Amino acid sequence: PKSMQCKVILLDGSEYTCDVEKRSRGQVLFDKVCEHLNLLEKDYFGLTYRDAENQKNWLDPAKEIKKQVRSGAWHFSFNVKFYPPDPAQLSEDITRYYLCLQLRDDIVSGRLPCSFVTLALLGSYTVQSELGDYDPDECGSDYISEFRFAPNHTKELEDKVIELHKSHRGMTPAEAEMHFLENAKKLSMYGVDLHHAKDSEGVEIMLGVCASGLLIYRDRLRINRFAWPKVLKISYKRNNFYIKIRPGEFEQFESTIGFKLPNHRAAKRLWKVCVEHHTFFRLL
Ligand SMILES: COc1ccc2[nH]cc(CN(C)C)c2c1
Repeated sequence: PKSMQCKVILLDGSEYTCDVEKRSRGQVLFDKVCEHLNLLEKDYFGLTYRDAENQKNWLDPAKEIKKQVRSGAWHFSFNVKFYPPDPAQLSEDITRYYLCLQLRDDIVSGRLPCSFVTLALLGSYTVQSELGDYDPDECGSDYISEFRFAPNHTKELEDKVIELHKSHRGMTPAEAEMHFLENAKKLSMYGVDLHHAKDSEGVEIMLGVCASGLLIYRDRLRINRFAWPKVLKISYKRNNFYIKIRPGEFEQFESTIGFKLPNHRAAKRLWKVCVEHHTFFRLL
């Protein structure tokens, strides 16, 4: 029975390797990865892979791995797929830990923009969770040299993490990770999957996919939001993506809003993640 080696980059940066039967559905590999991680609240997570255009794609657990990776390597990353709006309602601390690891990478990568103060706060909770109480003996030295807190480190940022770390004496790891998440969940780009697009007039916009719906960034002034319950149908055609909106109260007709994506693969990818968000957050 012929098996393919799978390599999975975990949220701690380490590499998990296993073999699956070459005709395996994605769920088979996902189940092995979640068991490795001791993760029971699996619904929030998924595996990603890179397509022939080096674009990130979700591995569909209900489809054959070979029909998704196609001619590429069986190389994946383990990621948060659906960011919970209220991480306090997750049943397990370890779920919250993996969500923290993902958000830490969202922050360092610059996908999740964050003020100086919130970068320092988040870093101070991570340090408290992983090292425990601030050692007053270290006083001015760098016991935090290995922690990456931001896309760009400054001495001022390091100083501020240490000042806030001192304030968390007695805080336990699940408590510190919960405070991390209570701050991170409030960030305007928390859990937003961003896609470059153009409106029906050709103006460059971004489409954000999240719990709260489909967001439109036209620039820093004039945003828009389509809450999922309003969205009746999501579709794609060639390089175009469409949402059909419920008729408003007293309105005769539905509305369809069209967007141009960078190519056909990009329209199909946006369609799939929107449909998946719409389902997940309808049920949650
Ligand atoms: C906020 O996420 C959603 C997405 C689609 C939905 N369709 C119906 C609902 C009902 N929900 C408000 C309980 C919904 C929610």
